[PDB]
Amino acid sequence: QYQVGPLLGSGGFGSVYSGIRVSDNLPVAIKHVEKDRISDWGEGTRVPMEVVLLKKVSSGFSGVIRLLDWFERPDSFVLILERPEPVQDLFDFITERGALQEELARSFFWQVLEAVRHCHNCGVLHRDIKDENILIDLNRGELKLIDFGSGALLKDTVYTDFDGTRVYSPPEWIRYHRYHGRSAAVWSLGILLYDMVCGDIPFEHDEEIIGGQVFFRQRVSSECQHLIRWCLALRPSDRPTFEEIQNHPWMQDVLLPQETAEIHLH
Amino acid sequence: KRRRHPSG
Ligand SMILES: CC(=O)c1cccc(-c2cnc3ccc(NCC4CC4)nn23)c1
Repeated sequence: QYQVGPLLGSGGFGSVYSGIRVSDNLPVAIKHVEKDRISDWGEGTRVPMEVVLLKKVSSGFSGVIRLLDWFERPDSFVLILERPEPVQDLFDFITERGALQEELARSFFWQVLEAVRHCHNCGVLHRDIKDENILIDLNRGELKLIDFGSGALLKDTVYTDFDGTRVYSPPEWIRYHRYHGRSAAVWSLGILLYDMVCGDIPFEHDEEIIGGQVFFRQRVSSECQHLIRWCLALRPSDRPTFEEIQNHPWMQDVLLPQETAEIHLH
Repeated sequence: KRRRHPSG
């Protein structure tokens, strides 16, 4: 049913292959995870949490890569996901282009915010928002979220577990092993926005994360600096809500994805 | 200077 192409990559998320659905030559990605390697399960039977979360968010169009099907094997699960073509991850786009023009960062950041809102509306917290987990559809100018292997159901009580990326993790996790979902998401969004307009993440060490001194290494507008600094407030309750982010003055007059592809990607 | 950071 799927014709397996080359390996795209592997790591903590499993092994991901290019593929085509035989039935109609639709490009897919085929993702293998061994059961021993999975820690977070969910409710068919016990599936990995990624499957539960993907099903919660894969209905309707969105900026989330959609789960098309999945299979259990004796030692592993196999997930079939959409694959845009052609396609570059945001980490590599940034490495190759350096700091992004503000117009482009705004278009990308806006799309990520809409995707994360979608997930939260569906009851899903991603918990590993970072450039490596965002794909760009280079023709359509559309961003897509991937890798829900560290996610959870969204809740209003405290989380005391975390297996996302530490340099995107908020000070309250580093100091207390405690965070709330939305406020931790907003922190990760601050890290991401900085990454886009400066060309790399602001903090590498625990001490920098909790110190919360933001130093700008590139020329960034005052309005953009203000938004980033707000997302990166040390106190969780001082961070903006998604509405406050999207209403921020830096976020006005966003390009449409087709305009973004035409001006910046084509 | 710029690198990926694996989860976990
Ligand atoms: C790179 C690519 O085309 C693609 C397309 C659809 C889904 C995914 C996917 C889904 N979950 C993950 C988790 C990690 C991941 N890594 C980025 C590329 C190296 C595999 N990709 N990925 C990748």
